[PDB]
Amino acid sequence: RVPNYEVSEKAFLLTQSKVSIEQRKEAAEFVLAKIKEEEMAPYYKYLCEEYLVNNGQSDLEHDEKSDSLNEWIKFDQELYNELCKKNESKIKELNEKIQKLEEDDEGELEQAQAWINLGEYYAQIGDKDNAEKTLGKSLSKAISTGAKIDVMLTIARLGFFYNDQLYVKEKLEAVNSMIEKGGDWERRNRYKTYYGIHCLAVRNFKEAAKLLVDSLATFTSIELTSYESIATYASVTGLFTLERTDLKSKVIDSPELLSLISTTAALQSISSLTISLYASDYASYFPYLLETYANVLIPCKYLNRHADFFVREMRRKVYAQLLESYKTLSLKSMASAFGVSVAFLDNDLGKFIPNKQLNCVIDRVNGIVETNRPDNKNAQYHLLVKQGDGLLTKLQKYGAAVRLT
Amino acid sequence: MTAAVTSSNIVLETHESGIKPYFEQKIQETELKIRSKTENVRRLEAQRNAL
Amino acid sequence: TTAAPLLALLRENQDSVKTYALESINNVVDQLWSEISNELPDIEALYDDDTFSDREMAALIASKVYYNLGE
Amino acid sequence: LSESDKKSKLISLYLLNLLSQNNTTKFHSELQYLDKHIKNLEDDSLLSYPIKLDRWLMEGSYQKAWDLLQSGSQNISEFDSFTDILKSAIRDEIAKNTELSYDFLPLSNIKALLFFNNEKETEKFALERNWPIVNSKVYFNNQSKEKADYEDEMMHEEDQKTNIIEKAMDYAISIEN
Amino acid sequence: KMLMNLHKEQWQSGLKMYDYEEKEESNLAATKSMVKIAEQYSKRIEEEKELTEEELKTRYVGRQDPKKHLSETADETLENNIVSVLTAGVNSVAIK
Amino acid sequence: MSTDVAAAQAQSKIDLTKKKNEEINKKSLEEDDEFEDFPIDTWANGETIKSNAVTQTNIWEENWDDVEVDDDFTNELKAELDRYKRENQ
Amino acid sequence: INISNNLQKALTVKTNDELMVIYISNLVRSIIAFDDLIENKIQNKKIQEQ
Amino acid sequence: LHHSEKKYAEEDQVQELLKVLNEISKTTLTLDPRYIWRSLKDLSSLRNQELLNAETLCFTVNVLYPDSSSFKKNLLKFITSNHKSSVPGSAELRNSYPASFYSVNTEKKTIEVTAEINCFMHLLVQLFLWDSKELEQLVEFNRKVVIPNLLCYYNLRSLNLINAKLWFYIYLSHETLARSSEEINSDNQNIILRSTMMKFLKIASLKHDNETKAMLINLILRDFLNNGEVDSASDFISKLEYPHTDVSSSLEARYFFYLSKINAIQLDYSTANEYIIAAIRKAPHNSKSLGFLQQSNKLHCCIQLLMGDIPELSFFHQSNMQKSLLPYYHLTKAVKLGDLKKFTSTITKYKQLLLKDDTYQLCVRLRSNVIKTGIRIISLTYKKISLRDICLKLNLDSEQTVEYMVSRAIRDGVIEAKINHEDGFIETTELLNIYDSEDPQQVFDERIKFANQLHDEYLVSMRYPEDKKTQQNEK
Amino acid sequence: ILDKIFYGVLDQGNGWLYVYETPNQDATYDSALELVGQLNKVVDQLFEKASVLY
Repeated sequence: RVPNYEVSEKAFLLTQSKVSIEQRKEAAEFVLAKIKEEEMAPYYKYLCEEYLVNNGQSDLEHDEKSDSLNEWIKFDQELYNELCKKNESKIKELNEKIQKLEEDDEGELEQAQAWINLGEYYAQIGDKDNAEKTLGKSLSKAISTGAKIDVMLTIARLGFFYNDQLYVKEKLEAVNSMIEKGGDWERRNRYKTYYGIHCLAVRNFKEAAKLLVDSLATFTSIELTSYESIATYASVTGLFTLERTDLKSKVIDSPELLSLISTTAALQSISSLTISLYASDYASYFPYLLETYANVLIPCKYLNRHADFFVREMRRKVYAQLLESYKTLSLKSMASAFGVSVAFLDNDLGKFIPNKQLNCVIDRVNGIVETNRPDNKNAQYHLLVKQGDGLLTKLQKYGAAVRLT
Repeated sequence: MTAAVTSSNIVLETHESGIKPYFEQKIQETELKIRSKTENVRRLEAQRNAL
Repeated sequence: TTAAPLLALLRENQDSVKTYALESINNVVDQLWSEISNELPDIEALYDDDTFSDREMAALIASKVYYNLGE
Repeated sequence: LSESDKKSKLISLYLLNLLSQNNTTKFHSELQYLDKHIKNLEDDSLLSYPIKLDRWLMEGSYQKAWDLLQSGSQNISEFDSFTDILKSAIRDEIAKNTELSYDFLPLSNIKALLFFNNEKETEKFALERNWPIVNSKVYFNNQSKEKADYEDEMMHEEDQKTNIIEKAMDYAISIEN
Repeated sequence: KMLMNLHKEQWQSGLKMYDYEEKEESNLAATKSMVKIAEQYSKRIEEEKELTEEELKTRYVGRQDPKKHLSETADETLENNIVSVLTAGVNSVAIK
Repeated sequence: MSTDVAAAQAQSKIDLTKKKNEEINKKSLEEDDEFEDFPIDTWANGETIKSNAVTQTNIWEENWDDVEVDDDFTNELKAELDRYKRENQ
Repeated sequence: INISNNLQKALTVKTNDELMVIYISNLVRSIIAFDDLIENKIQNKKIQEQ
Repeated sequence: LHHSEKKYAEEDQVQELLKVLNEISKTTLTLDPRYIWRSLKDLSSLRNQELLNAETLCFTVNVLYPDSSSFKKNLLKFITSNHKSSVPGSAELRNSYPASFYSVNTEKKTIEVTAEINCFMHLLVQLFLWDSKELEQLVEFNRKVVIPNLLCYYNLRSLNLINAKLWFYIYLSHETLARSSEEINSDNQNIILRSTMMKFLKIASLKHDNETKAMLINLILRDFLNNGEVDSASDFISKLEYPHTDVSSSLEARYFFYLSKINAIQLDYSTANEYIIAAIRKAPHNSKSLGFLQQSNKLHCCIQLLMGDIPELSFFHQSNMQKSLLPYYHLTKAVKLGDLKKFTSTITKYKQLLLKDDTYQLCVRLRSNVIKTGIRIISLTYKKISLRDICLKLNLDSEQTVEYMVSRAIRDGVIEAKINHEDGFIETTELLNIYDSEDPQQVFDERIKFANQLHDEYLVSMRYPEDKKTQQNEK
Repeated sequence: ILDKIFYGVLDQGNGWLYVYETPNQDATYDSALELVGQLNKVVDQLFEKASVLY
């Protein structure tokens, strides 16, 4: 249960070259210790494969080379003893015990539940295939709706653990139908927090945000990352999606956020960036931005990959908000407020003009920035012809295949 | 089927073979009408049957 | 090959040069008809001339070109 | 017998001749035909000339195009009979551009652009291209609109414009048939 | 012939129109209403899993058809906007 | 790799004679081999094995961030370079 | 004219959807025709006999 | 052993024989026979290989031969002369059957219905030579025979379907040989190859058959592309006779690919778009077809860019073809950024690859597109900037240089600006609205016409299966 | 401005405040975008009944 998420966070950092040496190896000690301890040794075969030429790459099952800085990739005979030892005791016990629950005379209580028991052991050790098979048998036979959704979450979590998204994707779509059959508002909440994470992995912050505000109030952590983590995640999604006033309601005046305070390095920096956007403070916006890149995006396992997209967007957001409010500005004026030079400003501005968010021309003769606004009825017109053109493609191609038949 | 491996009296045999599909070509341009006819008559007739 | 040299040779003044050129066209009148369609008013011009003495082949070359087009 | 020095010589002249009619379509057709065997075999060593030139015309980089004529001197024989035609065309393409770009310019800046060494030769090309320089200033506010209109007047696609009324009718019959 | 003609200000009327405020209103109402039966329309084709045309209509209420109400409302607003453009576009150029 | 009965799986497609016709005929332009010819020659890029596949052929949708390869180092240097002048005024 | 296009695109789904439904009716009519074809096989032996 | 293989193979062939002979002897069934032939042929070439390579020869042995025994004996002897009851007319298992060619009838030469069958037997043979790559002499010999052999027939519609497929291999084997290695022999036969197709295309219009006609137009458009004769391809397009009446989807798909190439070299880009998109859509999306799609996708970059629309980054990103289209991705990125230096670097490194696909000639022209984009970018950002500053940024030579690029850009209207040389800056004249233009009218017309087009296509198609089930007995 | 109280833009350089009334949007277009979305779902679904055919 609880050991599965916390080990994988740390293990991902072991892969990263973006974290400091100090940090990387703080993590590397935590990993190795709790794999030997809880018998996550089947997953350790995967994980050596996953580090492999990023940092970690001297191994006794993969690539031999000395550009490894990690020793916590490398196998040990201590590790091999651990594997064998634990595996044989536990397995031996659990196979004969389970079998008897299914053997004896009762197939709606005891037989269903025993398959859960096999499933805990496969889920513990991180073998996906053999967890999917056993827990298939429980679902197939008839049981409570509540149990049906709950079992299925564990399978989904195994994808999240491996850092494979297609596997999650298959699972929660199935679960989603069964939610209204049970009529359970508790496990709709637990569904929401899972879907949050799925939307987060792929680039789609729009759904992430709707769910993440929901996950602050309610969720009880069931093989998912802390509420400190979720609170942080809600902040980041909050800025991206929502306009000034909705930023104010949902993030700043959140009873949930206010009551958890700032007790970690990543939450401390993000809460500072939300306030400065809102305050029309511009001096401290660029400093806060650099700190959130290091301390929020990078240590993530979901916004480390979206880092580039995210930092590009906020940079575009701050420039936009000032221009939306101001018909004219000077390059010198705008640049003093932000704390960058005039030259440095002009570049970043002229990069973002063709992307049509900023909507401003910039003169070099007088140094004034004029703010045009061609988005209106004209805007909605470009979108329609474009999406309609696509729809047409779909109609002809599906149509022609069938007419032939 | 027509032959043109052997010919006799200075291509008399195959002179006649050449002009027999060309006589019938007059009739084949009229058959291209009757070949779209088969499709459109059955099309509007089934249309008439639902009405 | 291309039959364009033969058409260029039509333009030259001697009758002798043009009569030879039209015969060369006939070897590949349905077999290389593409250029002849485009430069067709020259062959017709040679028919319309009454001082040209290979009128009869110019009319034939033309005839053939219109047959190949579908006309 | 597909190799001679005069082969390279003539290839260059044929191509110069295609540019000098000012139809780049006959050029690109020839260029795809030349690019196999012929171009590789003879290599570029006078082929270099008509190809770079043509390229400088797609670009609108007449500074390079005009420069090429001058380097023509070194291989001078009968490339001169095309170079004269090419100058008047190079000057023409610029004049076409200058109309839409801006509307009036001082006499010295027009001279510089159209390439003349004397102010008077600039006003002589003005009169041929039907443009009035008065008080040492050209005007396109009148002229550009005038030339486009006489040309744009045609009675074979000016009765075809596709009316608004026509478009409504056209949709209309598609729904019930 | 007397009986077939029933109007006499039919010629005037065919070149009049209403205020254009209520035309814009019909166009908005039409598009927004078709979203609301488009939602049902997706749900309908989840089903169509029951053998027999009649069984389908009785059991899953296949008669209350979303299909019928979209086609008809699209048709109505559509036919109208063909005429509207036709009338208005005639009026400006003909009169002036 | 087949799931359920083969009845459902004959009902969801029977291969077309039309497709047979399309495939072979196209192959004449594809030379002797041109299905694997390009990724054979270039050796599938000359680069580190790693473990991600979100550089090229990502699962999530392609958004343009190919423009800058890393504008985070750049923004750092810009800020710091003004920082000095400002402070020391 | 925008609205006419968007309204017309709705009608492109309607018309296309129906197509699939007919090919369903054709699909059913071949199973039915098979049962008939079996009954008619048997009928032919009677003809020979009598 | 060897005797066993022959009988086992021959039997399999008899089955296939039966199916096709029934169609032609029961009057043409047109679309139907073309479908049957392709499926049988795929099965049969694959068969040919196993159980001896005298599989083709067995079929010739137990059937009448107007001229088929002669060809089969030439082929066999070449590939080592062999005697095992393999000299045609040796084994007899026809036994007075009309099907398998009546005994009595043949002597007299009363039956002469081998012709169509002959086309088909040759047809398997051409394809087996191609898979093997023992084309060479064998292929040239078949080609020799078969030209007087079609002119010995005064063709029928069913036989035109088969000879439309013979014609596919006949063009191709010449290409194969020439593509090994330039030979003096190759040159002589090219001019020959062009002539014969032309000549036969005129006859096949009159007999009135779609397959022979469409196929020949395609082979000849491809002949034109190799020789760089754009003019001969144009007059060819202008012939107009290309039908849509019954033509296969294989022939249309190839047809549109050629069209895209032909327009782009003669400086028309507008009309090349429609076809390069059409050509992807008609082609199917299989692995055995993947190669054709790689060709189309490379072309789609040039065509689109020259017209002045940037093609999807996405389309090339999220393919499997990404490695083939790796140099081409780098073309698209260069244009996007406007960087000259980038585009020049790309085309140097990958030059050998680009030449094979014949995208390279189009790349010389794509140089022009890079430059306009670089200055396009500067105009959108910056309403007023001195042409002095424009020179620094894109690293141009003088003040005259910067003027002449911008001046041409505005003739075509792409930048859309005004240059001021006596106020010392370029000032954008961008209206940049199209909602208060008569332009939307013009867009919506296409969208509406396409939509109605499809409503008719649903209506027409729908009836034909309904009619057939009605003919058949049911309740 | 950002709180949308008077819907204007403050021109800094000429020391003027341009006051504008509420930006209008064509409500008719906005409903057109809602329709197009629904239509895209539906055609995937058409195709799903249309694969039972083959």
